[PDB]
Formats: sequence, C-alpha cells, structure tokens
Amino acid sequence: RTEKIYIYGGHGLVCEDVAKNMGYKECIFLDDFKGMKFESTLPKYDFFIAIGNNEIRKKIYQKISENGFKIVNLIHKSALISPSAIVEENAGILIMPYVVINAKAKIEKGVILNTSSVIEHECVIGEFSHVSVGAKCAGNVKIGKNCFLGINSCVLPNLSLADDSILGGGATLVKNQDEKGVFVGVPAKRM
Amino acid sequence: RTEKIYIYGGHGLVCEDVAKNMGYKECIFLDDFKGMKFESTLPKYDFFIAIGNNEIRKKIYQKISENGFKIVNLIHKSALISPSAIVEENAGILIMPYVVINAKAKIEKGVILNTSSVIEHECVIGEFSHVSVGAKCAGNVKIGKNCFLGINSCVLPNLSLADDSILGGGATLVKNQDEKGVFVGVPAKRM
Amino acid sequence: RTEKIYIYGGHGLVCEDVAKNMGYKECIFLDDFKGMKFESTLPKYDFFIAIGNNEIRKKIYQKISENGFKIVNLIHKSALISPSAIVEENAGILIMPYVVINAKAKIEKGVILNTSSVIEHECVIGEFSHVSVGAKCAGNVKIGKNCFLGINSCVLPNLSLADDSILGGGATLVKNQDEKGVFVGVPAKRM
Repeated sequence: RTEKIYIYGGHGLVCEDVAKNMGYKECIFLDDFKGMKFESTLPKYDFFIAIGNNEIRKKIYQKISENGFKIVNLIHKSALISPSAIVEENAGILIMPYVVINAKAKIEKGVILNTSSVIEHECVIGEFSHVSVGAKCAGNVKIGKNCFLGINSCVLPNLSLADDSILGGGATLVKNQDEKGVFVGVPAKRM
Repeated sequence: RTEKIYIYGGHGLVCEDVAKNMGYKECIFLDDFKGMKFESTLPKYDFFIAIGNNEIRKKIYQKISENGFKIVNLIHKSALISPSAIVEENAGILIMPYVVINAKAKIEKGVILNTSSVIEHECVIGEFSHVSVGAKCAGNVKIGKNCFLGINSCVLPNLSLADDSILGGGATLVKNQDEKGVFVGVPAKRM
Repeated sequence: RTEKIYIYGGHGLVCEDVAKNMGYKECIFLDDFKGMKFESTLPKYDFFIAIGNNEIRKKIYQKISENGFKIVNLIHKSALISPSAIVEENAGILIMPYVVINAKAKIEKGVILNTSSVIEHECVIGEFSHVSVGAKCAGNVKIGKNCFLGINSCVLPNLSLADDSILGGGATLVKNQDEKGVFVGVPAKRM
C-alpha cells in the first residue's frame, strides 16, 4: 500500500477517514469522469471508489482499472475478519468500522459493508452489493450481485437473494428468492 | 479533565463505567435536587448528568452549570468520531461504546448516543435528544431537539424529524416530518 | 485456561476463531456423541460446546461436565462487560465480538450472546438462551431460560419473557410475558 491514496468520491470524506485509519498519509480527491484517461499520467498511488451507487461504482472501477491503477480495499482497523473468510484482494471493497465477517464467508469485488453490518459464517456477498449500516446476514446466506440491503435489515439463515434485488430499511427477508425483486419492510406510522 | 467526577444519577452506574473507561479515578454520586445550590461549596470536579429523560437532564444541566461546575462529555474509548464531526465540547453529551459518528455530523449539547448507535455523515442531532441502543441515522439526517429514537430504530437518508418527536422501538422513519409527532413501529405478536 | 481447547461443534469454526482471539493456541474438534465417555481418558484441556441449539447444548454440557472436563466461557476480547455485571464463571457461555453487557446485568450458564447484541443494565439472561446477532435487551429485562431472540430483535425496558419462548427476526417485544410463547415480527414483502 502507498502512502497516498486517490479517492473518486459526502461518501468521499467518510472513505478518507477509513483510509487515514488504515495509515494512509494523504488523500487526493479525483471526482471527474470526463478526461479520466489523462489521470494515467499521474503517479500510481492506490485508488478507491467512494460511490454508494452500485452501478456507477462498477463503471468507475472498470475505467480506473483500465488506466493502470490498483483499486485497493479500504478496511477499518476495527473490522473483524475471520482468517478463513475470503475478502477479494485489491477489489475496491469498503469495510466500515465494527463490521464482523465470520468463518468461511466470502466478500466479492466492489462490495460495501457499512458500519456495524454482520456477515455470519459461510455467507457469500455478491459483487458490487451494498450492505447498509446495521444490516445482518445470518449463516449460509447468499446475496446476489448488485443487491442493496437497507439499514437494520436482515436475512434469515440459509437464504439466497437473487441478483439486482433490494431489501428495504428495517426489513427481514424470510424466504429464498430465485428471481430479482424488491422486498419492503413496514414504515413508521404517525400516531 | 479532573481525576474525580460527580455523577447526578441505574443510569448512574453505567455512566460511572464510561467515566472509568475514560480514565476517571473515582466517581461521586450526587442525586439530590433540593439543596443543589449548596454543592457549589464542593471541590469543582467535572460533572455529568446521568438521566435518560431529556427534560429532567436539561433542567439539571442548567442548575449544575449555574452553580459553577463544568459538565463534561462522557465518551467511551471505543466510540469512533470523525475528525470533521463536531461534538459540542463540555456539553454533557453521553457517547456509549461502539457508537460511530461519521464525517461532518454534529452532536449538540446534552445528547445521549447509546450503545452501537450510528450517526452517518452530515447528520445533526439536536440538543437533549436520546438515541437508543442500535438506533441508526442515515446520511444528512436532521434530528430535532428533545427527540427520542427507540431501540433498533432508523431514519432514512436526507430526512428531518421535528423537535420533540418520538420514534418507537424498531421503527423506520421514511418521510420528512416538519411537525412534532409520534411515529410507531410494529409490535411482536403472540402466535 | 489451557493452551489448547476442545470444541464440540459451522458454529465450530466460529467458536474456534473466538478461542484463538482469547489466546488459545490450538483447537481440537470433538463432535462425537456416542462414546463420549471414553474422552475422559484424554488430557483435560478446557472444553467448549459450539452448538446453537439450546437443548442439545445443555445435554452435551451435562455429559461433558460429568466426564471431568471444565467447560469454559469463550469471550471475544472486544466484548465489553461491566465490572458490576455477573457472567457465570466456567459455564459454557459464548460472548461474540462487540457484545456489550452493562452494569449489574447477569448472564447465566450456556447462554449465547451473538455479535453486536447488547444487554443493558440490570438484565437477567436465563440459562441456555440464544441472543442472535444485533438483538438488544433494554434495561431491567428478564429473559427466561431456553429463550431465542431473533436477529435484530429487541425487548423494551422492564419486560420479562417467560422460559422457552421465541422472539422472531426483527421483532420488538412490548409487553410482559408470564407464559411461554412465540412472538413474531413482520416479514419483508415482495413488491
């Protein structure tokens, strides 16, 4: 890892804090999409893509990688990762504070695991998925590529969620889902 | 910070544990409301108000401050606070273990952030609000003064909750609220 | 505590990670039920029972103890336990990462407190209960023996849950329960 890091980025400042926690000395924000090809003339410091949106993040990931940059993982020092878990190396994965990833779980490229999310044993979290703060995946859960799990949501044991699906804020997934879908929780009601 | 701390206080013992975690050597409980004025003859050790109730806490805060005491913040060493976040100095704020406060968030006087609550980037948490264990505020959320967010509750991004409002246990706030209100979740049903 | 530990066990690998975190050097898996009596001829390293099921765990606990083994607690170094809390010594209790147990709470034999669960002040968690990831018990909550609290569930202050009860995933217990029961939350609905 380099002493400096480029961040393609409000998510930018948060990723900057995580980079600094890891021991990066300086962060350089590079938010421009057009003319990105010219950035290849810059020193090859580590790169990170601080975009919460899964589809944009993947697009930028592919463009940055093609320009000769290494897209590192940003992993807060307080994140706990089982030695038997697999976190894809140099794959633009964000792992925020107090995230716990248990034995034999697998985290794929471009995933966001936000603060205090928990990935229990033997889970697979598909590429460019977004696991929001406090969201929890029980044992043997398979989350597809490009999924979104809302704040404080959860997925019960042994369940699969198909690619491209959305689990709402506070929602509890209770059945296997072989087809893409949108799965809603219950909103707070004014009384 | 002084070597000893007065705690105006079951919440008292919990605040004592946090004070000891910070490195305070001794805690002195001072629970009396009547004759509080006489306490001004005591050595001016740091003070904290360990009352979960927002209105009582503010009353005591105002009375203690008028008697020549410094009301410190009690912040567990495991709480993570972005360097760009603002936590009002010496303002009787409680920040419990494993609380995370992200970039550019602001925590006002007398707030309680209970264990494992999360305040995402650019939030404002209004004075004497009570954020319960596991409650999570997404990015750019504005919580009014004197609000209560129940256990495991959450507030979706970019939302404001008006002064003096209550969000129930497990509830998910989904819309802006310009007027005070009470917002309920769904209770566990016996089957 | 011994340098090695026997684990009666996917939960096995997870408990192994916790044992290694505590500083145990080697873990030996001993999953056989029949012929367990013969294990008494083995060196008396510390023992742990890594079974999520409350009734099986108790059965094995009783059998292992009768064979002259010490069943230790496995407590992740990141778990925070108030000095005034009581965690029954050498009682096969599992306390996972980022669990917080506040002042004067009591954790009984054979309990599982899974990752990021919170036990607030003055709680009692009954023997061989299973508190799932993210589940939170407010102040003065009494959880009976052999209870299950689902992922991200919670129990409001001052409530009792009778022996042998189940609180579902995402569910919020709101009333005292003097009789055993099953208490359900709301499932995510496909839209």
